[PDB]
Amino acid sequence: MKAVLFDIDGTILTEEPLIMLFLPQVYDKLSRKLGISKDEARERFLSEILGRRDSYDWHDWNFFFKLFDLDLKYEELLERYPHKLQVYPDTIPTLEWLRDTGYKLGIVTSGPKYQRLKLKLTGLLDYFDVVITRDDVNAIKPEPKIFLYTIERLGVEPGEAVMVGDSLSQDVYGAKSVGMTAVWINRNGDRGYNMADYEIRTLYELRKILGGERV
Repeated sequence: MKAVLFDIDGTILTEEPLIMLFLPQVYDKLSRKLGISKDEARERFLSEILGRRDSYDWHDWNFFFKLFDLDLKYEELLERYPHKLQVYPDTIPTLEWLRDTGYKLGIVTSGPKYQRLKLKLTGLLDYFDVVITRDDVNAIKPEPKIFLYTIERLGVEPGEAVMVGDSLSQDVYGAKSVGMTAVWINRNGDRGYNMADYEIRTLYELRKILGGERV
């Protein structure tokens, strides 16, 4: 292998603490604007998210802010609360090891351009040779284009690339469909359906999968 490609959310970092922080503020502003309770505001907001699952806009917090005509921009939330972004303990030792061993490193995410800001604010950006988001290619996983465009910029063939992500449909199916090796990271004891070439609980397991030889 020559390159390892990564999803962001759930794979190298989580934005869950930030989400737990801003959602009450969304419900507050929704309650004010629409003249409903904060409980009803939560119901409507979460409903719309659930209703857009698997669509292009599903992965964009700004889509939902704008849907409800809120004066909220996720990029501003990110800049304001960058410590609420949590890097997994296994991430940086793995990125360092892959970089040291000679692998090209890519990001492939269905999230929009603020995904790149998340990497900058967590100090992860500089590890990667290429970062592709939905906004760069106007496509989401598992569309072949978002994968192919990434390995094209990395200068590698599909069969020389490994994809790591936590989504069976986006990451594993997406990567396998263009001829990549597909690794599923399963942090929460979920069901794998026998799909991925490898299943891991932690990014550290890549060392024994890839072996130690330089590339």
